[PDB]
Amino acid sequence: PIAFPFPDPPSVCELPPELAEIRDGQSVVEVKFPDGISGWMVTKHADVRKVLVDSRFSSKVTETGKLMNESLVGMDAPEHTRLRKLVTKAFTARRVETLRPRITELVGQLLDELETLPRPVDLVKNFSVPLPVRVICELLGVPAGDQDTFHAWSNALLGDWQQVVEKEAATVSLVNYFGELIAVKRENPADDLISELIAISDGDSTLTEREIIALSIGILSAGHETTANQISMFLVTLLHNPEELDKLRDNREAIPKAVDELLRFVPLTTTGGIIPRLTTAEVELSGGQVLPAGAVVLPAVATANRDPEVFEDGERLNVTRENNPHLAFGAGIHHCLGAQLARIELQEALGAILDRMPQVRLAVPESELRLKSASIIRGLESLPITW
Ligand code: HEM
Ligand SMILES: [K+]
Ligand SMILES: [K+]
Repeated sequence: PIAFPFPDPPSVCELPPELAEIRDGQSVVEVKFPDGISGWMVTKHADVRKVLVDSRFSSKVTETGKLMNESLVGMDAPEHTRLRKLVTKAFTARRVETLRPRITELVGQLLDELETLPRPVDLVKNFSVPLPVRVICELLGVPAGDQDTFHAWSNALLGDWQQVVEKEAATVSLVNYFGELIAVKRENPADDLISELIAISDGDSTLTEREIIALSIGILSAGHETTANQISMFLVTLLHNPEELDKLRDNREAIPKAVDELLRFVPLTTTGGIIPRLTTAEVELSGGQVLPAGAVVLPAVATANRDPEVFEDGERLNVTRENNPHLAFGAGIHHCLGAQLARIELQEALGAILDRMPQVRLAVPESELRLKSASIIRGLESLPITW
């Protein structure tokens, strides 16, 4: 077995070279984690998708611990089926699409603030970290008067492992905050997700208040650090590929395809941020490998998203790519609930940056940039820019 996680490459713009070497040779390999558990990794686009779509792979694994047990992402059917069907009574494509104008305003506000800071200015702290929380607040219905405090909580959640106590205490505050917000929204409902969910809960469905709380925090948690890290990594990738970036410069029509190309090419982790699945029966894969029952299986999204069988010239960035069946939002029943909302946030963020800061560049050499050591997601410590 080879050791997983692989070494981090010198450059934030490279993936571990062992991924492509596996994908393109042995394909499915055994790995060994640092705690000595042994697993399997699959790398081809067909195997990764199978691992996410097939019924034989299970996701089932303090306030923090309870919430993890209550989150969609750790559930299997039938519990997962029920909860998702309850949440999507309110979390709809219509709700998300109709938020686009407010997302655009929130992006503009943050850029209005950014452009008055001393320069060069860190994009991470001053834009990428706060934007996904603003958007989540707007979706959920957290009022602006609660937002400074809500940011402080959210940001405490992103700590290290070195701060288990900070994070647990932030989680506790968020849990009591959302209980109070439910009573305010029951009395004065508004156009937001919590108001609708409460109305569903108060009607005849079995949706509970606690489930509303667990949904709210699960959305925060799924959608803050992911989106945050991707905004900054996307900008770096684009800058590293100036002929791709030029195709976008006065051409906001091209932004949606570019975002999907960036999602494909700039991964959250080796597995797209997806926790290894557990097989519940043996499973035959596209190449004839049969994964055994009871096995921990890593779906290598990052490399499947460059599989030369599905993506032409897949190890390079092409922001014009039309044919892009990427797995960055997963597939099957756990397919990212926020997939459309995330696309909208990244589209609006990137289109505005390029519109407003068309000469944006890095204020340090790209070799000086580095991924945070102590993060579960691939993300920059800082991103010093000027324009
Ligand atoms: C670039 C931003 C994002 C990426 C790349 C991302 C990716 C993913 C992936 C790969 C999964 C599947 C996990 C699995 O199969 O185990 C997932 C699940 C989830 N996503 Fe996202 N996501 C992002 C943003 C968001 C946002 C903004 C929200 C806000 C709603 C969100 C809400 C969730 C939820 C609730 C789940 C669990 C769905 C379920 O288990 O049924 N995500 N996401
Ligand atoms: K790795
Ligand atoms: K959830």
